[PDB]
Amino acid sequence: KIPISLVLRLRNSKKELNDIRFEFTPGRDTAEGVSQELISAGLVDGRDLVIVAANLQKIVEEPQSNRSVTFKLASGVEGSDIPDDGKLIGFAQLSIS
Amino acid sequence: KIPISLVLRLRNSKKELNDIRFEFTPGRDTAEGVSQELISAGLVDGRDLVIVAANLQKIVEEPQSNRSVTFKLASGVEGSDIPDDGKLIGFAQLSIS
Ligand SMILES: [Ca+2]
Ligand SMILES: [Mg+2]
Ligand SMILES: [Mg+2]
Ligand code: NA
Ligand code: NA
Repeated sequence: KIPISLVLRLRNSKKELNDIRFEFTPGRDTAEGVSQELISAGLVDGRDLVIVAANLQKIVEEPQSNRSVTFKLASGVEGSDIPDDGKLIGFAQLSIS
Repeated sequence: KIPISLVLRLRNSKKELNDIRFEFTPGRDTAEGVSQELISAGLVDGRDLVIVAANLQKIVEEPQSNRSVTFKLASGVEGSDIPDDGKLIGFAQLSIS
């Protein structure tokens, strides 16, 4: 169908926050496939494969209704940073562009 | 039991953002009942009961993992306004406090 324009906001190894812009085409892409692409590109931690896919699936099922989600990262449980959803420390935000 | 503490962010007719704070106790409260409380208080449009309750239910199922959601309102927009998810015009934001 028509590609969905997405923004994944999360912090890298330098703890810098970045807007990762990518697209998802229903019927062509899969949530877990796109999540792996992001990991292979070094943009997402591999430990977050399942969680990022799960939340990507939530947004693409009904994108006119569900515009953004903020969710805990598995990789953040294993870091020393104190988790803080409001500043995306140990959490990520996935939104329609 | 320790209630879940939540905040619903809505923009009023003067284009002002308001944060509505409320609580949800699992095993006691229901998503529909707490949503109707917000409506009875005059804080949420009755037209939005179903969508707000549905999103409340989703966030209280795993509140440690799912921290915020931005979703379309059924009460819609009026005047010269067009829906705008970034500005929460015709959309609402529900978060763990
Ligand atoms: Ca927008
Ligand atoms: Mg693609
Ligand atoms: Mg009361
Ligand atoms: Na917090
Ligand atoms: Na206007």
